[PDB]
Amino acid sequence: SVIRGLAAVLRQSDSDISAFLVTAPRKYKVYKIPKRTTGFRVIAQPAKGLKDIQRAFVQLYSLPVHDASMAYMKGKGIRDNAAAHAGNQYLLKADLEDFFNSITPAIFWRCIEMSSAQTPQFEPQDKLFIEKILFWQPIKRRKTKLILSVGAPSSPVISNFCMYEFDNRIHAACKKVEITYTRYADDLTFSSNIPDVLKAVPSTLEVLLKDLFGSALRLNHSKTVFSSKAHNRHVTGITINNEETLSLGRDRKRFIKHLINQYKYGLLDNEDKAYLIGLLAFASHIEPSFITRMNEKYSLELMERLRG
Amino acid sequence: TKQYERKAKGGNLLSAFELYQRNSGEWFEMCRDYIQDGHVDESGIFRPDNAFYLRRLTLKDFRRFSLLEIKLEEDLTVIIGNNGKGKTSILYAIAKTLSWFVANILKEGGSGQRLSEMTDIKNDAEDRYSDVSSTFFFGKGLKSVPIRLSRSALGTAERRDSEVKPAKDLADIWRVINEVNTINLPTFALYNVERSQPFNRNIKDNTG
Amino acid sequence: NIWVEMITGSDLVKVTNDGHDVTIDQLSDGQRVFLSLVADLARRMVMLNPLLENPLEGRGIVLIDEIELHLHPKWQQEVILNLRSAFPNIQFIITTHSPIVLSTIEKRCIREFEPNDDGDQSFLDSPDMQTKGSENAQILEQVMNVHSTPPGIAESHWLGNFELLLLDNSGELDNHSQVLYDQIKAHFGIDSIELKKADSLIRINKMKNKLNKIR
Amino acid sequence: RREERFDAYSQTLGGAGRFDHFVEWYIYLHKRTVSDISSSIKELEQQVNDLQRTVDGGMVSVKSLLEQMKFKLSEAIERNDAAVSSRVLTESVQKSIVEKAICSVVPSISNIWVEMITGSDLVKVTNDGHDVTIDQLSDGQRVFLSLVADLARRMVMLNPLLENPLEGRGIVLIDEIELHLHPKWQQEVILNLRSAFPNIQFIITTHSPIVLSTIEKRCI
Amino acid sequence: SWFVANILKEGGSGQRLSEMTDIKNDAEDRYSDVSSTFFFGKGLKSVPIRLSRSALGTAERRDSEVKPAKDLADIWRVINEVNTINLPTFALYNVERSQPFNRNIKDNTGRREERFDAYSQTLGGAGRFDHFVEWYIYLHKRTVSDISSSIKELEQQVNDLQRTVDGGMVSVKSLLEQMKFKLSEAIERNDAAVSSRVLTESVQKSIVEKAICSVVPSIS
RNA sequence: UAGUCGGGUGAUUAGCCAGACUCUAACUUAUUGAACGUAUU
Ligand SMILES: Nc1ncnc2c1ncn2[C@@H]1O[C@H](COP(=O)(O)OP(=O)(O)O)[C@@H](O)[C@H]1O
Ligand SMILES: [Mg+2]
Repeated sequence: SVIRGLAAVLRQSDSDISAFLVTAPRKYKVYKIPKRTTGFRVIAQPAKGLKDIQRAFVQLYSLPVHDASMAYMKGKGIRDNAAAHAGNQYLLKADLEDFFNSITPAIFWRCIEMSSAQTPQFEPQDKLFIEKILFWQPIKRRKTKLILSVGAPSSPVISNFCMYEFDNRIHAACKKVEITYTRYADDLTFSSNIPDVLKAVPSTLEVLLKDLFGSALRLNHSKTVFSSKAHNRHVTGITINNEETLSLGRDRKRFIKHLINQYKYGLLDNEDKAYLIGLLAFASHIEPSFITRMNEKYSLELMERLRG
Repeated sequence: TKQYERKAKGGNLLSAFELYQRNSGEWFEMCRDYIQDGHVDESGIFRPDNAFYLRRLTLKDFRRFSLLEIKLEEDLTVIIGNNGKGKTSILYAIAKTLSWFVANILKEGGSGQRLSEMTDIKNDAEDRYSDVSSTFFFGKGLKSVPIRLSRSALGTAERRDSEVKPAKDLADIWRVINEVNTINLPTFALYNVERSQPFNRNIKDNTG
Repeated sequence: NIWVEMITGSDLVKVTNDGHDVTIDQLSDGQRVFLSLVADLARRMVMLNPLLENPLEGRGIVLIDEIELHLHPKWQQEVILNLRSAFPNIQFIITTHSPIVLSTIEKRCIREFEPNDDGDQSFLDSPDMQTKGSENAQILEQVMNVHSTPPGIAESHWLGNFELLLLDNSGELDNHSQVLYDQIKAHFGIDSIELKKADSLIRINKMKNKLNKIR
Repeated sequence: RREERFDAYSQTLGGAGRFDHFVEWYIYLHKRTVSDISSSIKELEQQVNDLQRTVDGGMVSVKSLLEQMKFKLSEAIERNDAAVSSRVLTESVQKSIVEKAICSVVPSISNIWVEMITGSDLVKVTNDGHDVTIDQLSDGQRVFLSLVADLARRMVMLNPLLENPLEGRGIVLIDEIELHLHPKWQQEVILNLRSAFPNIQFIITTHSPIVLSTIEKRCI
Repeated sequence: SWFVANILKEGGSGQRLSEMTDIKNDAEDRYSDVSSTFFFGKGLKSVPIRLSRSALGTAERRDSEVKPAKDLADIWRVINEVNTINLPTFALYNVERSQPFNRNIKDNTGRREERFDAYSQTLGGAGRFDHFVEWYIYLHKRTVSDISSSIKELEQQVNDLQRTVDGGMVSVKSLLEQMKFKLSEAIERNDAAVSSRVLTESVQKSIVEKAICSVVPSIS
């Protein structure tokens, strides 16, 4: 049935879809992307044919996603995530270990079975094809190790779905004690105006993770961080200032000013110019007031010329 | 790369070093000045511009501890308690972490020490592994150097990996910069109760 | 002072210890062990900091377990101060059982286990009392959770018992209170703080009783 | 060699004790408590009798084995007799005495026993409410355990005729009694030692005012 | 040493160069290399190996390159495991070989009879003449004895013991099981000896005797 | 005091100035994929 649906969407024969899916878990290109400091991240991207199938699958089957999930959501993002916490003085951040690569077919099917919201029902015969669509086989020799890859177009949707019940429970629990909760992929954020309530959250998280996923998904305890208005606070790369407003942060703002000054004297190369323009668009989205101030500091004429 | 150039010019040590390694002047001098620059205070004591110290330690299922977090002072931290509260365990955990810096200052890809699979895992821990997590600070250009030492109990089929690459990355900077132009190097030492020994002038080490 | 002699035909390190020239082998265990710590550390710092005017101002992390090991109380009052002055940029992480050592350290530097922990405590904290400059007996009780007088010794309770007897007999020395007084005098001595306290109790209680009778 | 009575004088004045010898001796005692020699003698007697019947039945090939088993039996009886002849405390009682001494004197230790784990014999302790191996104990706990264990072993070996062998005579020298001890333990250590070993002359050195608060000035 | 280690054990390690003594004191590059090329027939004309060591604190580490030696040694080891082959001899005889003879010779535990004892201390510098003497005496004892007579004798003893257990003496069952195990071990050793395609002890002895008398002029 | 937030100035990622904050307590991250912003259409 999944096959028939996909074939219809992709205007292909049932036979050619089925044939393609036989070795779909191995149809990934693996490459490295540089980290910002030192080192590399390893990425696995599906082949084009498989990407098309994955996109079709996601289109055909709507899986539930909690409102606290901020990542990969239409009409939401990092600004909304940060804004949810901007009014609260105390902040907690937690992170999940090897989030995408921890999600296996077993976890996926368990989540389908457990799901409190309405899930699509799949015929047992379709389950094998679904696994081949959604999960990557990193080790050629080991046919039994299938995992989600961050590089696959379906992986955002599946990962958000797998966290649906988790998000339901923890959101409800937090609301009772006046804690704001959001999740951006593997990044969990908690905030509150009440002192000494966020201390209990990490223990609560560990229990819930064990309950729902056993030992498959775990907290990265090294990445659990408490903060307050005494210290720097950021959420998904957005600074929350002490006036409870979203900010790019002083250092980034000063860097942008530096680049504008360089441009003013014709010292910016084309690459740096392009970089500056891109970054100003982001600045306009996060902190529009900053753009106004730059217009005042640098002459509207200069800035308009730059943004042409 | 242009991204590394921007970070390096912003004062990031690791980016400056990466640029030095790929183009092998400017970047070398940035790295060397980061390590060597400092001033003499009012009391006549030299103070490095970029301090090096252990910020935070976390112990998970390690010996008596199920999960424990400790924030350390930059200058002096004193741990107190009754016998068997885990004071010596804490210093042991730190010493093993520091062994990764020492090994990599001595040799590229040197191996530091490991947690014991026989003794260091908490006896009644349901997960059968231990983690020792540390963050070090090295000035505002390298605010966080995270290390994790891990070990699974003897017998257990799943084996938990250590994460030591940040230690190696920093120790590489010290080692490589020193080889080109001499710099001052950090001292790491443990003095446990084993320091009380009988003396022997007659026994001499003919080893190095 | 410390120096090398070779004139006997074997290389000997000598020290001036308490005004007497001795070999390292002649030092007490306490002196030797402490000398060893400092000598070793100083050697390493000199070798690793060739470009500093004062190589002992180099960077590093030093861990010391049981800093008071083999030290008399007199030395315990100096050891942390001396180390910090000689090695001003080292991060020291130390363990101790000594209230005398704690009397020389700020409360912010101290990390203390909760008294009935059992290894599930999540974060360590500093004591509530300021330790630096405080009396050792206060540190014993307020930080180390130990009585300043040994509770397992009967004589430690005699003054308390004496006071209770005095209060039972409207402040007058009865036969029983006199016996205990004599025991306190005999045990602690005529010039003891304990006897002075007993004397004080007698004086105050007699005067209180006289006031009560006037009323 | 650890079962020989005069092993109690081995390296007695060397300064460290021999805690290794204690562990060996204690495991030995445990094995003998789980299996007494008399049943082994009875079993050996039965085996010798069975082998003698086979030799009497015409199987001359097993005569060499019979002679070996008779030798083993004679040796077992002799050991039993020597043990009997030495008027020595039973191995069970010896074990119990030492265990009680350790538990009474060492505050953190409530129990000590020998486990067969996997292949080999291991001494375990209940320390601060938790079961641990000796190599898991803190240095303070281990050092003090070692002192008491060693002393109790030697006293048991040297005083076989006393109801309580720890009430024997002797002279014990201890340098820095407070070594590795928290103040709380320093307040109990002299009382515990004198209670466990009432007839020993103790000559000790200390730096601790807390220890001194428990001792009469005449002893100082 | 790298060939010997890998013939004995998969992933065996040979000896490494010393940072202290093997590196030239005034080496500009601050590392040392020992490079060797071996030949093994026209099929493997070049087997390169390099032992390397760098000074402490150098910017780059110099590692050894030993994989070709290990690969070749692995072929010898694996093929030999399936079907016995002849193996290469490696030996060093330094001036240390001049040393006096211990007249007292050790009791045969039976390490000397094992084939890969031939690689024991082979590159140490002195040989092991003591091992020769032990091995040679062992060979003599086996030549004068019959082999399988112990098995036949053990077979007879197990048969006699089986008859006793069948006759109602259940107490000797433990002894029967022990003897059956000994018999099985003896057969297995015999079979392993049979399986290992080793020369008879008599022949081995003769070969060595001839060699010694041929090479050493004064010895007839 | 320290650390943090950041309005301004400053051929400007620095420095300097002004104002503020303080649950024991941020460490700025990752693409070609996904989503968001801008451009192109
Ligand atoms: N693997 C383990 N599991 C459980 N408890 C352990 C383990 N290892 C050690 N312990 C316990 O931890 C304590 C060790 O104390 P230690 O670290 O030496 O502390 P201290 O120096 O304060 O005496 C003892 O209470 C010992 O029984
Ligand atoms: Mg992009």
